[PDB]
Amino acid sequence: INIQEDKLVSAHDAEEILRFFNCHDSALQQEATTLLTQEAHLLDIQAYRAWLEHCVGSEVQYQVISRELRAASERRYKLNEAMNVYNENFQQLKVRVEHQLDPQNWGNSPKLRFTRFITNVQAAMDVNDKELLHIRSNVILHRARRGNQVDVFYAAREDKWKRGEGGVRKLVQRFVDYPERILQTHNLMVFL
Amino acid sequence: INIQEDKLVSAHDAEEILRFFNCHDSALQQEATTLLTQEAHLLDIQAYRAWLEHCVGSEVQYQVISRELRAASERRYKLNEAMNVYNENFQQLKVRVEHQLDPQNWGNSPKLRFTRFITNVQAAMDVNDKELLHIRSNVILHRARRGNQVDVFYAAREDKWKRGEGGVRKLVQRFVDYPERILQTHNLMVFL
Amino acid sequence: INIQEDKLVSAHDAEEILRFFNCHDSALQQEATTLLTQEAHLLDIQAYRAWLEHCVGSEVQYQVISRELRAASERRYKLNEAMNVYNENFQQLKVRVEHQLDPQNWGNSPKLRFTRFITNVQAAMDVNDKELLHIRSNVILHRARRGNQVDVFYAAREDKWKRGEGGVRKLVQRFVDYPERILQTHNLMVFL
Amino acid sequence: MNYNNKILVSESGLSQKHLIHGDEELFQHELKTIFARNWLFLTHDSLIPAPGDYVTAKMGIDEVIVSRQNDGSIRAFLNVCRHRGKTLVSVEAGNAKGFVCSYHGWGFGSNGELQSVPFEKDLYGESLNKKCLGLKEVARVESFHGFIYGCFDQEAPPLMDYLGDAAWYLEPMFKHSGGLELVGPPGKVVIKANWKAPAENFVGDAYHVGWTHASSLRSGESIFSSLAGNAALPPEGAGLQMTSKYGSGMGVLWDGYSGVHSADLVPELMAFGGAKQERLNKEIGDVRARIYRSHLNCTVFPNNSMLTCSGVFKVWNPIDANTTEVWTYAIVEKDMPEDLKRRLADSVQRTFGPAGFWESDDNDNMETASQNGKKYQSRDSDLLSNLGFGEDVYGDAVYPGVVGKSAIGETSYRGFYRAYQAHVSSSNWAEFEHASSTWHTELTKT
Amino acid sequence: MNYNNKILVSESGLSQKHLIHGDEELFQHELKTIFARNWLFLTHDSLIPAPGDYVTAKMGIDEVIVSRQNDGSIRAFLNVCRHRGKTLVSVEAGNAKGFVCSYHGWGFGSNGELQSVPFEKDLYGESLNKKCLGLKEVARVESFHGFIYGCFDQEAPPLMDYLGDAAWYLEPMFKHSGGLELVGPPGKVVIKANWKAPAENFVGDAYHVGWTHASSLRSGESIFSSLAGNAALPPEGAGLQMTSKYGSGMGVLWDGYSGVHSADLVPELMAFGGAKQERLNKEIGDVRARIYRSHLNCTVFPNNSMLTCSGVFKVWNPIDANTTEVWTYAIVEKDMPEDLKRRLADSVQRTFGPAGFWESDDNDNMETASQNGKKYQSRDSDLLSNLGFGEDVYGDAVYPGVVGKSAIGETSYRGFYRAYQAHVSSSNWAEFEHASSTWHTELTKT
Amino acid sequence: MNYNNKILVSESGLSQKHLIHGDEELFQHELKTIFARNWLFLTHDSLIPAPGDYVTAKMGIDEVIVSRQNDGSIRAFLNVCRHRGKTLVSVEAGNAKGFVCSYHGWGFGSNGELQSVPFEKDLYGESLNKKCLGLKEVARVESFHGFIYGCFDQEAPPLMDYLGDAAWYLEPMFKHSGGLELVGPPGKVVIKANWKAPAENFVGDAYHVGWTHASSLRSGESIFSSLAGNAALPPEGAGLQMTSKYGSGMGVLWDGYSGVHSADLVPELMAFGGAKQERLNKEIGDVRARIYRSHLNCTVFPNNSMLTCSGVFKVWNPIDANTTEVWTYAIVEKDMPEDLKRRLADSVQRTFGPAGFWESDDNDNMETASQNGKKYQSRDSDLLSNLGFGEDVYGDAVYPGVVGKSAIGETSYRGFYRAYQAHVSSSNWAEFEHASSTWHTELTKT
Ligand SMILES: c1ccc2c(c1)CCC2
Ligand SMILES: c1ccc2c(c1)CCC2
Ligand SMILES: c1ccc2c(c1)CCC2
Ligand code: FES
Ligand code: FES
Ligand code: FES
Ligand SMILES: [Fe+3]
Ligand SMILES: [Fe+3]
Ligand SMILES: [Fe+3]
Repeated sequence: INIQEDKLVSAHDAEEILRFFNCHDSALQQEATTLLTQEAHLLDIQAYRAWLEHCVGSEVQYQVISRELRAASERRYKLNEAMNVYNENFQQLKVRVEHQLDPQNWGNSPKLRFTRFITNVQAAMDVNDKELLHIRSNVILHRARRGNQVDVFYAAREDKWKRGEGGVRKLVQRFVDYPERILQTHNLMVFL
Repeated sequence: INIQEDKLVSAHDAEEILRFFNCHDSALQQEATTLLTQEAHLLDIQAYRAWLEHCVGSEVQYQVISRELRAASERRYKLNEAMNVYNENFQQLKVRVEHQLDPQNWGNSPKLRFTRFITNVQAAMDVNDKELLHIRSNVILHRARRGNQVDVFYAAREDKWKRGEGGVRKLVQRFVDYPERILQTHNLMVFL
Repeated sequence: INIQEDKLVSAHDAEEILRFFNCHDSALQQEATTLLTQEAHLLDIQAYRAWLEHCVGSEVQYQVISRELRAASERRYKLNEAMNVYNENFQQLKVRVEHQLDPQNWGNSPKLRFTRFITNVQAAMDVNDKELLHIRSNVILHRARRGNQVDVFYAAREDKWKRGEGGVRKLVQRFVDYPERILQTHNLMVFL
Repeated sequence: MNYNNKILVSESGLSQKHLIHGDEELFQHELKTIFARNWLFLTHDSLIPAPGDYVTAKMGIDEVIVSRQNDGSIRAFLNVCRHRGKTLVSVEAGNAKGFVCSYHGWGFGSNGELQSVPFEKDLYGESLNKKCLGLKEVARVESFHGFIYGCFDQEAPPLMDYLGDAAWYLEPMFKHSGGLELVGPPGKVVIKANWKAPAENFVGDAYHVGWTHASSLRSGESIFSSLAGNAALPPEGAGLQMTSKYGSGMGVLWDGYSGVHSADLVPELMAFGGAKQERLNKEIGDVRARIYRSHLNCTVFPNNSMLTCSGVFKVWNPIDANTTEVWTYAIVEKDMPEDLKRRLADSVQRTFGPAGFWESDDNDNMETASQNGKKYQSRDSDLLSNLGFGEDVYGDAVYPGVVGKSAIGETSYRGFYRAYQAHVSSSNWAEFEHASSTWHTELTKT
Repeated sequence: MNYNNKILVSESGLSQKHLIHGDEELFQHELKTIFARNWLFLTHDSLIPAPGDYVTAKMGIDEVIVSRQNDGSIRAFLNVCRHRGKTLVSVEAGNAKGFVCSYHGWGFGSNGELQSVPFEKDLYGESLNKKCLGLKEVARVESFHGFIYGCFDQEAPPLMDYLGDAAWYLEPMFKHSGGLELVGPPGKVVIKANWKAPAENFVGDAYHVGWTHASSLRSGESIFSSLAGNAALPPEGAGLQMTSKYGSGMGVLWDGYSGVHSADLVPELMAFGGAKQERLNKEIGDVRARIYRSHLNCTVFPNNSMLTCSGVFKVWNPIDANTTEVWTYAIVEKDMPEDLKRRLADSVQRTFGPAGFWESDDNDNMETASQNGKKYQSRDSDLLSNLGFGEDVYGDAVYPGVVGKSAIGETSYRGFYRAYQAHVSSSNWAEFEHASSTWHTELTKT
Repeated sequence: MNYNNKILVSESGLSQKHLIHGDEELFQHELKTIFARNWLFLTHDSLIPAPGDYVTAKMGIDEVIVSRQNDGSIRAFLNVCRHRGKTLVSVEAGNAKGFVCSYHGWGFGSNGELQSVPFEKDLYGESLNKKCLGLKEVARVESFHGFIYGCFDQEAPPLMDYLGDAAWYLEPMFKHSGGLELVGPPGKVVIKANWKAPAENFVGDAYHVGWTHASSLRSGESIFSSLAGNAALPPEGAGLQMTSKYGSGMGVLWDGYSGVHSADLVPELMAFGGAKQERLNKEIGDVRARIYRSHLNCTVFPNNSMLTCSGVFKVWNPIDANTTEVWTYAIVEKDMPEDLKRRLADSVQRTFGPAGFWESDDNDNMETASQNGKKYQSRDSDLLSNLGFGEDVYGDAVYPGVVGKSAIGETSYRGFYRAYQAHVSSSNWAEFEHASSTWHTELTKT
């Protein structure tokens, strides 16, 4: 990719493509698929503590941004381009997990139903840190509650995973640039 | 998973996770993916007889339930927790297939259009029965008809598959706990 | 499949099934998955020139049809059964790519957001042409723009891919029979 | 539209303006003159048998909490907090001594009373009159052999009187069989039809069965199967149709005890119903014992329908003129073996539930007929219900109500729509009664 | 709103209240005064050429069945069963001698007659008057050189008179070319715009092309390409605009026979049109032969539009004030080589179909202009159509109608909206005529 | 409904008809009498600091462009082209000297003037009066310490007067702190609630916090945490409530400077606010310096709310009676260290943004309370706001406005709804004033 020619492509997106187009290891894509499928399973059954214990690194940054709509030709206005829907460290994720599990979280009765669909998995080891695994994947997340409320979320996830305690690979960074500017899902209270 | 700590997790869901987190066979996940992709292809082109012949075991239980919404803290009310949207043996599936193929099924003209998306495939052999294959997968099912009717279904499927005639692996149990309590799809007249 | 017995199955669909049910090469399905995941990534970040250069063969036919709704029992009316939403050669795809990249394409500011989900990948080498790879896959395509516009497309894709310059496998035919007759997505201005 | 003058249903119920299935202003008017006025199905004893047991139910577009009281009675209340109007209960069923609002924590008893207010002493002192702040109660709640109905209008006739001549037909199965149980939970699906489309279909539409359900009849092997594709008309004396003053009606298909149930249940059912019929001959007479084991397709006006013997039990919950939320339960006879009850309940859902293959045959019929009621050139068009007109009787020595002595006709449509029009044009029950003083004469003209 | 008094379109069509693109009550009023009153496009001979061939079409929000009769004529009927109102035909095209309803099996002929009723003898006896139960027929169905239009109002002017002065411009391509064929099936897409937004755009909007379609002009290489980004104004005498009494109008871009077609079709088309023009000079004169191979952007009032030469044929089917279902066909000249017809049809869809890159340039324009018509501060605001006002003529020796002798202006908007306002404020055709007796004088003022 | 006579809010604001949260006709009426009449939040200086900077904002259902002029002032214009009504600007923020329409290319200045029209000379000649074709301008635009509000009604009181007695409470944080900055961009989420549900909640609802937010209080560890599950009532003198003539009001929780912020920010914040308070004692007195570092839950009538100290800033943008688009910004003190501003902004979104775990606790409360307002049996029911009635004062020597000297009550609901009812029943500001001449007396009765 040459972003002078491919006018619509951001520098960041071009950087990320480069990471996967190079060395391709089929075995790594396999491991990555297993890792994400198991993570999604834990989340779907609302095993949030198990998710934290098995899938989330102590040094995690879990970030979902919402980017302000600007002109494609904009080059002068330079104020904050995005806000953080999520920008959580491990302790902040733990707070959210406790909020989910609290028996006075009235919104969780009757019990919610989650179904996640993970696709387009790509994996590549980092150049500098041979212990850092880059994983890209897309998610459709279906949340149903209270008879007729149905919210479907769509996103691409840029992850970094690294082996932690026990040699278990855990999430150390997730970055999502949420594609819908105005949410039509009541909230974004789901772990993408 | 410890369901005393992970308060939102059902005993059943915790049991099912245990099945896949243990022994992981990449080859089995491969076979399972092929099996489900071929099944979904047969269903999508409405080859319902071929589906029965190639994918469905004579001893099948094909079950989709709808669970009544109850309080998360409910512990006294003990009446029937769910109803069966489907709970079919092979003969009952055959009846439904004949109903689909009948030239006086007016709702099938003009011809329906189905597209299925199968993801999150997991596979593990049963502990006791070394011939019983557990397969878990999620489905998005898109049904379009009559110009502007569009219904999208979302579900997780807990399957058991076993080798039948010819050594062909066939479905002997499918269980779906449908995540939306009130259907907004006109009906659930699709094979999930 | 016997389409005299399986009444709902078209001759074309039965032909296509036959292609994949036979020889199964796990390695080929792997390559196909990589090929489609990379293509979808290039499209999602709107690297349309890179898509043409890396993914699209000079001899391409890129076709999406919309089929008129007819009676299942119809056998006399024989006028044009479908129209072409797309039926593009390489030069025509290039025109569409230039239209996307033009800085006076007002509809592309603010920048669109695309997310693609590719599933159900199947691959088989052609019988006659050992250099022609048949790939089947399904796509969910999510397009978000202008705060609250959200359009989701669903389709099955019948592809032929062949090695081109550099030995890189490129798309030489894509065929989609779009499943919704009346589009509820404002337009079909997306590369499925 | 002036509902006092507008002829929406012609004399004798012979036709109805197609707009009735599509007009949103009329739908809003029905909330007042149909749903807030008439008896609506809530639940069954079998679903709330113990003190504290409750379910939620719709009454029109309103939601109510229906609760078993300590004294064994049932009371129903709007599912709306008396403080700032939040929905009190978010589940479908359970057991509780009360309900606490998740907004500011007001606590209401199972009896609807405001029992507790957080920090009442510190905040309200003695000024909050909790006695006047009980949940808004459904005025009338009555039982028909375990089946519980509610009515917002204190002026309504008792449920038994409201059933009128239909009660006589229901009693052999509802009472003399030893009693029915409702098997929950119900299936729940939204269809894009007016509530009246399925209500009219179940009340009096035998004509559609052979053609609409041709595929279900052919592939299922049920006892009504000879009808598939209109290959065969039922013989003379195969059944009858009836209707009543307050709009309820049904068709009767003689002896059809296995109903829509596929061949796998036919022998067992035909044996069971026949055996009970032989006992009932001695208690209620041959005709009524026969009615017990005869298939009744019934609508209890306005929006509760059933197929006895098949065991299908429906609520057509109104959402708007082209949207209805369909609730489907199974009814079983209490003294059936438990394994048979279980298989019967599954079979009810298999045929008429969310994935009911029979019910699916009806979708396009009810949805398009409803949606066409909005189309400009059809609003003022006339839906026809004249089949069998001029051959109905009243006051028959054996079969009560307005009766058509044939299995297939539109007798029950006419009575349904006569009552509908009388309500829509009336401001209260007294006016309905005045508008209905010659109800059977109007139906049996010519 | 009082439609007899409310000024929705100002004198001479100079402005319109923005609410007209957003007001749902007005949309409902248009169903009566626009769509039930005027001629609406149904189909082409080429799509139903043989006896028994039929298609479905919308007329306003109504759906009709349009059928070739055995005698070679075409009749159209509401797609609604005369019994309980179910939609009769669920497909878009086919061949049949009749249509059977899937509800109770009533059988209607291709001629709309009720031909069969299941078990009529046993059920209805001799009492069913089938002669009075034919499908509701579209009163008027007429052809303009193979293009079939319908009208629900028996009082309408003949289609030819209704086209008024626009007919003269259409005839060289529609008649003297040897005839056109419509290539189906159409693309079908829903847009969130009022039907009037695309109708007005096609009737008279050349001004938008260089700016709206800058990207399509630049990347496609079509013959109108010099316009891209308003880089170049068309020269004087590049074209004209016209409008007519009953609201139809068009722009004329001289010589633009290859239209929006990308460079890959330009030489072949410019050769073909030029060759036919040389033959036509001798038959219809130089001016009209030139018009044949000139690009016409036309709306046939109210909601049928086209680009001749480009071959784009559109129906803007109304759903509600901010929802329109766009049907897109291709028109080709019958005597074109088949391979050229095929490539032309694909090119029409490529540019203006569901994935038409030109048509996509228009989406935000039409959707937001329509949706802003609902916004509080814009409802009473004035949409402007004054460009070229005071320079239009009527009764010109060469070019008929109200004509602006320039390629870019708003002449055709003014005539479109003058007719629109005359219909909205009138109860019938006689009132429209009275309101239109000085139509051209009003348009050519100042 | 007759808005001149209908009692939607009872005397002294003691109750409101539940229909106010659900009635679409009333929603349409509010567009005129609430949103087109009152001051609505647009933006902050910090978001458009330089000449040419602009943002888009909603005012009611209308969209406006808000632009920094070269002279340093701010002007706002409808985001609608003066030609054919297309939406001019499709982005949320930027910098430009003007805006060009993508339809026909008309160019408007940042000052709203029509500056250029493509090919004006050739097309319009000298006939286009561009001076009369400027964008429709928002009549009134004023600033409260950098916070920019707009009003369509030229007759409105100045923004400062409109804030009335609420201004005194806001000034220590908005003015005496050295000034606030608004951190963008905002989160944006649609909820299925009436705009009044969150507006009333933020204006005066401390009662709900312990119960609604029990889980957020328990798991977050914020300073208000003792309230979780109503385990503990705040002590006497923990705070107060106030309301004002034009409807704005707030609660005051003494000393709660770290607000809803989780324990990770509590020490840093409590140190920062305390230090500034010590400086402010000498400038504005002990009471007002204390107010600076006290948590204010405020609604600026009608639909702008905030939590000072927590730093939550909300716009409840109306869509229809059961649909609201929630905009969430963070407010920070300009002289805070940049790293603290960044963490504070993230914490505002963490608690009250699109994935705000606190805000999520409120969803069902606001959505169901709103939706129940449409249900037939609840439309005419009374929402209660009588807590603390008979104990409010006016004209207090220390705390201005109508004041309840307790942390938890419904004082601010009463003032909010008193002003709401006065506007809904009035045709203009003069009528509102006449309806409000005894506003405080009405609120302090009994
Ligand atoms: C007999 C049998 C089945 C049904 C009816 C009558 C009416 C609806 C369904
Ligand atoms: C010339 C060329 C193209 C078009 C017009 C005029 C009006 C709509 C599209
Ligand atoms: C104190 C603290 C938090 C909140 C309030 C009051 C009203 C809304 C949210
Ligand atoms: S709304 Fe129920 S306690 Fe306040
Ligand atoms: S509705 Fe068509 S036959 Fe009855
Ligand atoms: S609508 Fe803006 S220039 Fe025409
Ligand atoms: Fe039926
Ligand atoms: Fe255009
Ligand atoms: Fe809250």
